[PDB]
Amino acid sequence: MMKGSRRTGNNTATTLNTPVVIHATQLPQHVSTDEVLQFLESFIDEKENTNLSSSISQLKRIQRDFKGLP
Amino acid sequence: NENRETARFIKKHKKQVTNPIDEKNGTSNCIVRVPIALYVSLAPMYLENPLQGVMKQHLNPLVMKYNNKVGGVVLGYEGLKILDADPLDTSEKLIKITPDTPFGFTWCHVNLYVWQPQVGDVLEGYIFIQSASHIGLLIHDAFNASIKKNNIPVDWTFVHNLGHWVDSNGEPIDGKLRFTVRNVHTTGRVVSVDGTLIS
Amino acid sequence: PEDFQQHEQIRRKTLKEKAIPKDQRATTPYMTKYERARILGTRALQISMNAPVFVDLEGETDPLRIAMKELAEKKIPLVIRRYLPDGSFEDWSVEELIVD
Amino acid sequence: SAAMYSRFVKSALDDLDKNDSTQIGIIANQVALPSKNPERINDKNLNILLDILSSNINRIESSRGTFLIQSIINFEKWWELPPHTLSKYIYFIKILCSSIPKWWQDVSMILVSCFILPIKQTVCHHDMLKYFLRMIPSSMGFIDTYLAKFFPNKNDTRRKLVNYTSNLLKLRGYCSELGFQIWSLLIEKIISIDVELQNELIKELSTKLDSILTLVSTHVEEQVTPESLESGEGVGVFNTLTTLFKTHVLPTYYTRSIQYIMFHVSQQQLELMDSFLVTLIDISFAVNEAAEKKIKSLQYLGSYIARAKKLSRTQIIFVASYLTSWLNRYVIEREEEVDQRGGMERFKHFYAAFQALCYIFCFRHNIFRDTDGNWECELDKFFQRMVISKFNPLKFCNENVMLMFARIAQQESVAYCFSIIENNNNERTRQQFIDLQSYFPYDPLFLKNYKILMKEYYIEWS
Amino acid sequence: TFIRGPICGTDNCPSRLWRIIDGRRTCQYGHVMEGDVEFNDDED
Amino acid sequence: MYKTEKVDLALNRNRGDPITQHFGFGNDEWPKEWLEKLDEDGLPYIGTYVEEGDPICAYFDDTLNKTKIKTYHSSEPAYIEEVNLIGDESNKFQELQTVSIKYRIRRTPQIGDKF
Amino acid sequence: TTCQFLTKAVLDNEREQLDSPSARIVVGKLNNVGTGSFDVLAKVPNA
Amino acid sequence: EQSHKKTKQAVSYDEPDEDEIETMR
Amino acid sequence: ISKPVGSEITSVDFGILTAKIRNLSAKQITNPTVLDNLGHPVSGGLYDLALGAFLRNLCSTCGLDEKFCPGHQGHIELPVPCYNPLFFNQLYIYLRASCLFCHHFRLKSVEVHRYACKLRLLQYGLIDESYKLDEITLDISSTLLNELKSKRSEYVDMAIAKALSDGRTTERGSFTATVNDERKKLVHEFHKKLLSRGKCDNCGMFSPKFRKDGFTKIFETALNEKQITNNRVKGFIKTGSTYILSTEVKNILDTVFRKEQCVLQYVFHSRPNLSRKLVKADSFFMDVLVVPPTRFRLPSKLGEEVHENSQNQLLSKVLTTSLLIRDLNDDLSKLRVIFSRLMNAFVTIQNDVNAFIDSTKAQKVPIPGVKQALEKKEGLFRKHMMGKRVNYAARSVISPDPNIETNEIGVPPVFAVKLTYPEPVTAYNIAELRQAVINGPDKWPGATQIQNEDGSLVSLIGMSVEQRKALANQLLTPSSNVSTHTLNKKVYRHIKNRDVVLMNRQPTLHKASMMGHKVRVLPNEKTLRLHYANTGAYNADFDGDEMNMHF
Amino acid sequence: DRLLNSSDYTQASVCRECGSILTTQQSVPRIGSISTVCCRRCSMRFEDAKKGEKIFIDDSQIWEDGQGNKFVGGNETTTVAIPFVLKYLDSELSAMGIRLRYNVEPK
Repeated sequence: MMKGSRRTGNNTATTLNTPVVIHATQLPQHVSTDEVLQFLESFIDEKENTNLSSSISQLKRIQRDFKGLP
Repeated sequence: NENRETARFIKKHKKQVTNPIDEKNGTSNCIVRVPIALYVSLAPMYLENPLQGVMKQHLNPLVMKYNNKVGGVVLGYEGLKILDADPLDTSEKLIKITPDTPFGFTWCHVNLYVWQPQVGDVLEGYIFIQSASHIGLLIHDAFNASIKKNNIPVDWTFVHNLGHWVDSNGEPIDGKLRFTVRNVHTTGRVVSVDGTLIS
Repeated sequence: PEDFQQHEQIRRKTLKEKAIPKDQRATTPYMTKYERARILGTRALQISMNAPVFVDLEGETDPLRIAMKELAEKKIPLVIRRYLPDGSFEDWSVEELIVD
Repeated sequence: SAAMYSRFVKSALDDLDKNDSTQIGIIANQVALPSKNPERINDKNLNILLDILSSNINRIESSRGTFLIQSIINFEKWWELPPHTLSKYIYFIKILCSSIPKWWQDVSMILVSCFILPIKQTVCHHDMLKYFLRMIPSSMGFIDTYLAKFFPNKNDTRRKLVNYTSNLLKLRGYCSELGFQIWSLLIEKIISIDVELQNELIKELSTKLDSILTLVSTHVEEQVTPESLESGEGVGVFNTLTTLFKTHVLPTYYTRSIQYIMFHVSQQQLELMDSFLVTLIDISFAVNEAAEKKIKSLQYLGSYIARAKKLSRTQIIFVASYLTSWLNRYVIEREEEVDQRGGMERFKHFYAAFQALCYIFCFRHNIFRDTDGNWECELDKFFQRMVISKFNPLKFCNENVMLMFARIAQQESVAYCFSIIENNNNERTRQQFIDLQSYFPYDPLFLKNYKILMKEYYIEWS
Repeated sequence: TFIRGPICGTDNCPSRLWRIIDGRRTCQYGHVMEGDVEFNDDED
Repeated sequence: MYKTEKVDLALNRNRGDPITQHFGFGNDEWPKEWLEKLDEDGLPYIGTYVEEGDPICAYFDDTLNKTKIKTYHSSEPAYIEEVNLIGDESNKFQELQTVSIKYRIRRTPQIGDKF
Repeated sequence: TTCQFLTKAVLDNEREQLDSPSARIVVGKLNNVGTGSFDVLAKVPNA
Repeated sequence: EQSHKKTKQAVSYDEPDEDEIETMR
Repeated sequence: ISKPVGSEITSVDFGILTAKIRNLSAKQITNPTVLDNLGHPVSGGLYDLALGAFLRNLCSTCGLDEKFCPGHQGHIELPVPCYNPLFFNQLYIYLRASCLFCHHFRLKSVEVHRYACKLRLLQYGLIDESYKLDEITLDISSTLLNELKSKRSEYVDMAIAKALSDGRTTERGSFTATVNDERKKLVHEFHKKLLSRGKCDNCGMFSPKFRKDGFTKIFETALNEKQITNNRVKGFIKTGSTYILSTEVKNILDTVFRKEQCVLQYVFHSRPNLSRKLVKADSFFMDVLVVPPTRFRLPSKLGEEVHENSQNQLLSKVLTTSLLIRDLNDDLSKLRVIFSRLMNAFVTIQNDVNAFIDSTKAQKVPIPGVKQALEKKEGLFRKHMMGKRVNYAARSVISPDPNIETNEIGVPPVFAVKLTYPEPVTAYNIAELRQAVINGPDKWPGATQIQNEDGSLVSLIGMSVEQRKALANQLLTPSSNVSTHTLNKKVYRHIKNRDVVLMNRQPTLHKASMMGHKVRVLPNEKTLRLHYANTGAYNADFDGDEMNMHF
Repeated sequence: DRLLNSSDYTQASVCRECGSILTTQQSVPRIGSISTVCCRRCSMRFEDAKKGEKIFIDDSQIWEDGQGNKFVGGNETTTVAIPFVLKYLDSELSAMGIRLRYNVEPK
């Protein structure tokens, strides 16, 4: 049978793709409103000094999120 | 013998921080920053550029997705700092090569701005569509909730013209709408949100 | 929560109590045939995975002999951790070691 | 019939309350027949069974109620239905995948897979797939994987490919936000066809490319255009081919007939003819490269100029102005380092550049002719030094193009190097250094069909 | 010498079988999918 | 190096199991090009170069209805010097079920052969 | 006498430490006699 | 004797065939 | 090695499985007969499809095919516990030190506390303070025993917190060879004293002796008239060698292990016990076997016929008895004759599972139980773990040659077209890998198959000169997945003149009998070919010797 | 390279909580979702949904077998590199009622 064997071509859930273990080190602190603006406005310019540019406009779909024309 | 084993069942499903109903708009606040610690690889092609080499392999495939270890939807990060394996701060940090491979593993702290819905929240999203089956929403331009019929107040009907909604106002209603949150889903690659329109 | 953090801070206090500091290192200044056969091993397994190279490689396709060309000219970014048997260690570099 | 078949399905609709699921696999089997299987459901009951579920919705989301949704997904040939049924079945999927945003995992597998079918057949699929991408912006990530799976195999028919490559560029035309994973998906899989003919030079993989690469050149002309290149998405097209050029198509040894696309794009405006060539210098003169790319880029540059009909007649000059500037920035340092203990293979970067500079003059020399007949920075003193320099670059370049040089410089009076090429009697890592110097990337296309387009942008051997 | 069975996967070929050295079997287009060890075992 | 090899089919029966598998071909398929190496009744032409993989007899059974063959199994290719047809002792109408075949493996002095 | 040495190790409830090479190979860990008696750590130059 | 031992190195003895095994059994 | 492993194993903790196999495995087994008609395995018997896929089915638990399921376990519900034939040496001794009337040990509760409180010290890295506990020894009142052990236990609480505040121990304790020496000496003397005694000495209330056989029956001896007089004047103020049902030993032992938890807390634990997992009676009895996965239990063959499996024949008799110890229960439920077979059933059901594990403890040559495949040079642990067979290796007859280097080995072209090696493609070795893949697996500097980025392989055997050249020009084409931007294409080249190979004469006494050479491929030859001067280190003579060339 | 990397060289899945091997299982998903590895003796089944006021499952622990039972918990497995014969050794010792609690430490 094939569909149990083409899982090995579809999944690709490697250790290069995911970290081994993520642990929260502290309890989550609810942020305010304006710093979510003040984060995301500075988050977009990260890799913008390749791929990741289908996701850059996904990151630039985060751009419009609070000040555009929804 | 039914006390000492329940210390790890409830305490794990006791989800740690709730969502406060703040901002005096009625809405509950779900965007939240949590510091964490990862454990990632670092490929030898990035062994000169360890900043990009962790952002591109383990963080960039994690943004705008659900994560089962923090409970939220990862919106972003700032503060990716590799812990040095030399307990000397400095710029020439060192990590440990594995024995069987040329890949090195290391610890990293980061601050993930997760988006954290639970039941009992108060959320608002733009109405995407509406039928006599549900009302589809756009929570913050990207998330979809869908209040189905058996949780709608059953006063409110639906006129067909693909049609428009009939409330007690009798209005084809616009985007912005308040509801209350039922079981948030985790199942598909798409994060389904589910809610109720009872008040 | 912090039962990871209480589990973490103990380790980094443990890992700091075993690094013998650099002014107090007390092992050989030599590359004792076992660093040398493994530093050349692992570095040759980095050039096969597109590590950045820092020498005028002269048509030398052989991935092992490229690392020897950087070993005799001291361009290797490695650090040897030599475990003394209680768990303590001395993080020698590759520059400060002296080859045979 | 319609007064009876409409409450007929209400039995199996209420068979979830009875929790038996008895008449489910009678109804849901009956719709799951193919078109040839003659007892399948008709258009009249299809209007019946759909509209019961579009208003009674809460009672299908069951482990036994899951099956009939799959049969709606397995309902083939819905893109051919009558429009009172078509718009009723288009409307159903918009309320199936919106009450539950878990089925768009499942349904869109069919929508990408049907794109083998031609463009006037598939106007309605992208009508919906644009609408759900607009619905769920975090749904690019798994339709990312679907386009990689359902690109056709190389040995499929051309109608499965050139309709698909048009049913794929159609998607980018209303979503540039995907963008990069489109050109990466084609160009990587163009080379899967393209490189399999330079080993052969049967006609199967000939015309597979002349349908695709015709269509890509036409579909890119719709985007390399001053309505876009100055104000639209042509910047997003050119800068996603440029970072696709130097990543994919440059480290392919010996691939004919793909670098014509970047030739066909970077030829429409003087902005693009002076952005690409100031980019290709940046590869070919930095220390940040492995030397085998710096050989190939200059080798790519040398047969670019003399094999391009549409450039300006001062864009020719600045390339050769810099390319003579580097060879005389070269004079101070490595022209007395020759006679030390080493080899002539130290200067691989030099001779391949001077080869590529000689190929400028071989088929573009009269542009360098000024009013009088003098040359740019006295090329009977620049070349006439490097003819008799301490490298003998007449010997270490290609034998063919150096033969063309003296058999032109005889009849042009710039050099007299036929004596020195004759002066190589007794003295005359090498085999893979021949093979770069004979790789002219802009040879004429042997394929009979696309040069009809390139009969206007290209200089021949004449 | 060919012995017939089901078709192959990979969305390439329906090819049939032939044997390889002593522990497995291939096809003529090379595709081998898992579940083939002959139930390799002992004697006595 | 001469080398012989019994072939018998009366080893998977009782005293009175009715005769099931016969030498020679049958029907109901094509015997796939075996007449390069085999003769008409499930025997090889004596003097034929075989290797491993080649069929050496075509026994046709009657429960399975199939023209089955068996393989010369060694690493060195050979020839055939004799193929006997062994008689039977019990009666005068039971068919042949026992065939011995004399091979031959030539051995030149290769590198390593001890004198 | 393998399971002779197991019963007086099971009833010891013993943490095997995986450092003798006849035990370290059984879990497949890198042998610590020679080139496994130290660990190689890579120094990334930039931040 | 160095034929079957050359097919597999099994040049030991099953029994001890020695005086030192008396307190060993 | 393009797939790096993350987490590793540092330390293996032993332990005894509980009665909580029910939580992990809900695949309990009732049917003894497995291979039904039409060639199928039964659902519920020993070859269930919930114990992994079997003969091209789906696993009822994994849902995967034949070779992607790991396999699953299952439990066989015995009606009663039956004592484990490994641990019978350490329950028979704990039965002989026992009394059913005081439910303590026969030794005194100050003698028993004296040995246990030493064993608390000897699970820390201290032996000097262990022999200082015998410095406190001062018709004995209850005032000398509320107060003596109040001082001994005080001293150990002083000594550990002294040592733990020092670096002489950790929280996880210190355990070295000499401390292990000083620990087994007490326990072998602790099990010297408690085994032989006259009475329980909390009282006069004592129990009569016990008596075993070859790991099957337990016989409680009756009493002599010397001692009927004792228990009737102290406990209040048929024949010998009777059979005892096994579940009453479970009532003996578990009332001991909760009275004397504390002494047996330190006997069965050599590290300091942190999580205080208590010593119980499931450490010695077995309510359930586990059932190994079907993949680990497959038939063999003789001639053409695939014969009977060896594990299941041992595990049929245990399960056919499980019905017949249950079918016979209904007759005694219906109210003699039937006691003599139910009690015959309990004797054989212990001897059933005793046949299952250790074949030397049950009735030409019997079937090897699970210990029997583990204890010799032959068997498992010395043969398939210390002595693993390898991939990528060859052997031949060797031959002499002076005309090569002394540090070389001359290799035939038969071996030069077989042994591959993964060469990752990069910017410098692409030129000697094109000429590899252009040649392919018949021209000597060639390649047999190439690995793509995803992990899939592409063979090169069937192709021709064009398709290889089509694919030999696509090596440094990166692919458009996000996971595999790093993992470059490993070409499997043939071995060449620059690889290094190992050599191995088979009696390998000294370390110079397995050295490393460089490879020189020689055409027109058939044997491995070595220089003369490297016969000093093997003492192999060039007339019929075999050398295993590992790579 | 002669007792792991060419003998068997498997990457099995090991639960980090219980430290076993044979109690892991790659689950059966809803076919829209994606299968994953789960530990069995660390998880208790969905019938035991027993309830600061309530313990409603966040669905990131619910996973269902090849039969139809649903289990809660039993995650935090990872991929280590054992020799494959070690997996055989556990089942030969699990038949003796004896477990091997692998302390897979980097967490």
